[PDB]
Amino acid sequence: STKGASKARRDQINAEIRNLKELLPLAEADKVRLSYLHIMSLACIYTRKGVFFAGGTPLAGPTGLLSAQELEDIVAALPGFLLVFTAEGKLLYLSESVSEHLGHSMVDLVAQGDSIYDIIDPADHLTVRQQLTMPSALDADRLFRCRFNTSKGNKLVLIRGRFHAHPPGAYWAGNPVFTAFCAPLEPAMFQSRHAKDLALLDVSESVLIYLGFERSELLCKSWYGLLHPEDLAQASSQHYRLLAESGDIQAEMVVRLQAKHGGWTWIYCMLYSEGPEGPITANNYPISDTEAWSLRQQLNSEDTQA
Amino acid sequence: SSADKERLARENHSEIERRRRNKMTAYITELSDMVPTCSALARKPDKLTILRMAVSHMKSLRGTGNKPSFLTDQELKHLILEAADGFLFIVSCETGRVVYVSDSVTPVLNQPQSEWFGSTLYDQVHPDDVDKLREQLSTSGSRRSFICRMRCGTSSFVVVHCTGYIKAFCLVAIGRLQVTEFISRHNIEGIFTFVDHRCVATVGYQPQELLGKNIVEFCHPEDQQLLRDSFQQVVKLKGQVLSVMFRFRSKTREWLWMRTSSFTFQNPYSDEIEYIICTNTNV
DNA sequence: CCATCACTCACGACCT
DNA sequence: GAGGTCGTGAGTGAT
Repeated sequence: STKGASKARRDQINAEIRNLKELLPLAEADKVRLSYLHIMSLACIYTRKGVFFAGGTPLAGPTGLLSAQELEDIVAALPGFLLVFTAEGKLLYLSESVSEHLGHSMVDLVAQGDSIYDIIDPADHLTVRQQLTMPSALDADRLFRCRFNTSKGNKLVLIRGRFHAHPPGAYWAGNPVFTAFCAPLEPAMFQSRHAKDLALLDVSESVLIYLGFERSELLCKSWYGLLHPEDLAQASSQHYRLLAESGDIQAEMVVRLQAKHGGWTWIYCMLYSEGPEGPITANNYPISDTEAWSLRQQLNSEDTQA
Repeated sequence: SSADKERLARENHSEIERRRRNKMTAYITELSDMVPTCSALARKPDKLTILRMAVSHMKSLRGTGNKPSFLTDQELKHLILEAADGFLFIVSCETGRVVYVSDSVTPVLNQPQSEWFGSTLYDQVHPDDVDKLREQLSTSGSRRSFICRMRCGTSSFVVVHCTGYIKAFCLVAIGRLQVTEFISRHNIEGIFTFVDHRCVATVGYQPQELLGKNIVEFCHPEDQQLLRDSFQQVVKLKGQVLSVMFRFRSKTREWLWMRTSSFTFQNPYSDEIEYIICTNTNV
């Protein structure tokens, strides 16, 4: 006969989460079109990020030099979405600009789930977790490839980011924060038009800053003549696969290239075959040392299952 | 029959509700172990109590006044400062002389912080990318997006896509950067096309000193014709891995014996010898 | 125009 | 007596 009291507790919960909803400092607009479980997950994300931020002071980001409207301008001028989360899977913050790169609004996405493993396709989960399994290389970068469930495939997105220090806290103990910029990869890039000799027809002009080599200087030069002698075998087997078949065959590659002034600049290349004889187009993206290490781990893992 | 599917689809419903309940309880328990006024008492107070203290934390944080919110200009800018792999450099809009500089330049390209301050920006910037730069922060506006090269560190160029708004004059802008052995490379004749930097410890040589020359010179007279003949075989051996042993010379003038194994890598389509890769081991 | 589907929402009964 | 949970109908839509 708990009809009376259980009702009171249920409605008490509903009232406090109504307070949460209207106090949730999101827009007056999308919130009326919400669900309760949705409101709960959203409020948890806000409280988490809030206690994280308030536990520190505004030290090295002096304020006043920028305006909040101009801040929205800045984030409107980014080629992707920002994401900050915990390695336990717990989300912290997502800029709404994700819409212009994912369609589904941020509020429509963090609704059904409150984790990275809720906005990511199953396939890459373990792989993601793998690159997240290592909680080391502090204040050093990490780079991984993964998909985000699209607004129904799910577009592959590159993620590059850095870990930071967890402030004194029993929860954040064993849980540092990870901030990262993410961007849809399939369209800071140099595009390569390659033929069946892995030669060089046309390159994006931007290679002039990536390699110090003007476009004309590369016209009709074997790109193999720029490969590190070690990842050579990887690139070779990938050319084998891109040649032995006939169709829209895709390829991935982690490589190192030299420079005019000397030195080394690792690159991550992707390829898709236009025609069985048509030119092979490719998109390249420059990375850092560890920003190739993590990719090598994910790549070899993707090859272990085979 | 169909009534057996009734309570079996009702079973699916019961399990959906089960997941709903445990999920709400999970959001609740995480909120508990998160907010400090509930992250301590191991006898976690009843769900209503933690809801109340959560209402407390949320509103006390949201006391600002006079997307509206959900991130501060301070907060977003702080994160992009420590995330974008970039740096902050306030400059002038009347002359250009550096106003403020961040220590976030310090580890990204290992550049000193306050060396820009004390100098102007055109000092260590390609004058060729100064031309319109000067005429971009100018007065008579628009959202800034001018591509600009930037110097690297010099103690122990890169393009930054600086977007923003000019200010009082001065210019404030930010953005993510718009970006024991040795193995070598030979031609079909034997000229160094590439050589790793480990030569300083295997032959006592910087790599450029061997790049542009043929190995056969640095081979001992008693071993020269051997090594030549050997590579002649290894070429037509279709990349089958192969080794040679010759007395590599040295600027130390010490005759050191060593072994080198080499084979050919052929672009599988062209089948033409594109380069020769030689592994070398100093003993 | 319903027809199976998930998803959200209340409610009396039910552990401890 | 408090706190919480496993369960269902009635109404509600997107597919």
